[PDB]
Amino acid sequence: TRKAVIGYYFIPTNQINNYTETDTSVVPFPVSNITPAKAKQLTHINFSFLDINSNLECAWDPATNDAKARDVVNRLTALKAHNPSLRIMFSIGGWYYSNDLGVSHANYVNAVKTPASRAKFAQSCVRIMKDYGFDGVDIDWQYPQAAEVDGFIAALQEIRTLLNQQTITDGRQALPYQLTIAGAGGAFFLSRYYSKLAQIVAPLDYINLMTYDLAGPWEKVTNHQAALFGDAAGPTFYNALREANLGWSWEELTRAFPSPFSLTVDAAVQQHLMMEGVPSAKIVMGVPFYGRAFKGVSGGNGGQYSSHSTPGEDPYPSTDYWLVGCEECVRDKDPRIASYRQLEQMLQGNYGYQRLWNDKTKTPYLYHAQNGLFVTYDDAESFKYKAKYIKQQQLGGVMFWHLGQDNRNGDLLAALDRYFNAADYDDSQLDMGTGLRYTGVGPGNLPIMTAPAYVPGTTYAQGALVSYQGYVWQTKWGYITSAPGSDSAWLKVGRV
Ligand SMILES: CC(=O)N[C@@H]1[C@@H](O)[C@H](O[C@@H]2O[C@H](CO)[C@@H](O[C@@H]3O[C@H](CO)[C@@H](O[C@@H]4O[C@H](CO)[C@@H](O[C@@H]5O[C@H](CO)[C@@H](O)[C@H](O)[C@H]5NC(C)=O)[C@H](O)[C@H]4NC(C)=O)[C@H](O)[C@H]3NC(C)=O)[C@H](O)[C@H]2NC(C)=O)[C@@H](CO)O[C@H]1O
Repeated sequence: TRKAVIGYYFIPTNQINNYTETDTSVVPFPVSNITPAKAKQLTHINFSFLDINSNLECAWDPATNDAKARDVVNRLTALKAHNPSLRIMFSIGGWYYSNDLGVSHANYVNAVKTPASRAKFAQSCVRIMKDYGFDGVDIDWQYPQAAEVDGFIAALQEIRTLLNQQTITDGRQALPYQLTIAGAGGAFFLSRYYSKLAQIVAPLDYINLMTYDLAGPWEKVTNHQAALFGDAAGPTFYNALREANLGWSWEELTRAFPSPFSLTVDAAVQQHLMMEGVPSAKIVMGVPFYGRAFKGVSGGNGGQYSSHSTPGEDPYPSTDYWLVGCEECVRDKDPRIASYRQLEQMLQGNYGYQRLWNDKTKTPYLYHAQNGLFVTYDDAESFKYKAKYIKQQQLGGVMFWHLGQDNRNGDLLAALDRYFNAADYDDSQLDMGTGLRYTGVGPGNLPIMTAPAYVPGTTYAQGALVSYQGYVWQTKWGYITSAPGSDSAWLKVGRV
């Protein structure tokens, strides 16, 4: 089954409002950049972002010029003419609107509180989708808190129902309306709703893991923002998941959540697979189309794992644009972020950057010896490993933030498409390396194994193995006369 290639596409409100396909100083990446060939490399385009207003319904930003919005959306859905499998989805939320301190945060909390608020919010989603011509809904709330999860779950089940009804009413069985969400890609915030992952994923076609931003100015040691696998020399983190209200036993929590651990794309994907009820096919691995820059680093390991003096304030608080050769950083006023389109130009402008490669994490990085700078980003090369990882783990596909940041020839999107579908590309010999793998194992991804059926009346010694309820169980100590699961002495260690 074809791997999803989900491109979020962000156009700030004032760009909609001054939209033009002829002046990059105003709209850097207009829809015209997406040629028929590019439309064919995508399966989904997630227009970003819509919000949840004070009336607790899905709606465009208050300051949006509706005529221009519809014109831009129409330009996107017109791309469907070149690829019959393409879906233009819209995403609700995003960092700016929904974080704990976001401008619309309370609307998200309220929208999901009661059956009526949920019914009202859900219907507003379907109305917006039909009214503008979208093909599905992506919920990007970062992130409901533990108490808000049950309501959030109910709002998703409500949107699924309305959407499924709409697919029937519109004869869209050839391309059903879809529902997806963007999920945390790191243990830290994933722990808010982790215990109820199965219920959260059930109503979705995909869960887009934001497996990027794993590093940033908020961490004392510079690091790759999307390491595929871990590097023993890099930092490690407390496995917050071991504290989730899972109801598991110490042995289960320990085998499932080693701590500390390496914060990697691999860790997030495995953490999701460990949950019963979360099918690999619904998991989509996000990759970033931009890099993160740190200053005040020390040479030695090319800027990696070093202390730094990068401001963490959001937005950036200064006019000191220290990313050498980064024009894009000046107009957007932040030297800490740079689109891959710009990073590429920085590399060919003799600005003093050296491109390095970490064969453990399988990701590139820039180092500027003269000014002490370090940049972590992804490229066509790191995408090879991630694409193979996706195929190997049988994931749903890849997702990226965001289309508007690729170079003009669209090499990043092209590489992704190439690795999944080009008949002249073969990665059977691509060596995935020795970087650290997340070794956790849980209920949803136990090893297949065999054992003598459990025999009632039998006394089992320590470490004994038996089959029961379609699982293989192992005793934790001796003289076990109880049945598996029917006593704290047995550890479920395998399936079938
Ligand atoms: C005080 C302290 O040190 N606490 C830390 C704690 O901060 C650490 O957790 C990390 O927190 C940071 C925020 O402080 C998290 O950074 C988030 O990460 C989000 C993804 O998980 C990210 O949002 C998504 O990613 C896109 C790219 O960043 C977002 O794009 C942005 O959209 C804006 C409009 O909404 C637009 O204005 C911006 O220009 C745009 N940015 C870019 C690069 O284009 C997108 O909105 C969003 N959705 C999707 C689908 O991609 C946030 O942007 C980002 N915030 C900021 C300000 O950068 C980080 O993820 C947390 N880490 C982890 C592992 O969860 C914590 C652990 O490190 O330690 C504490 O001590």
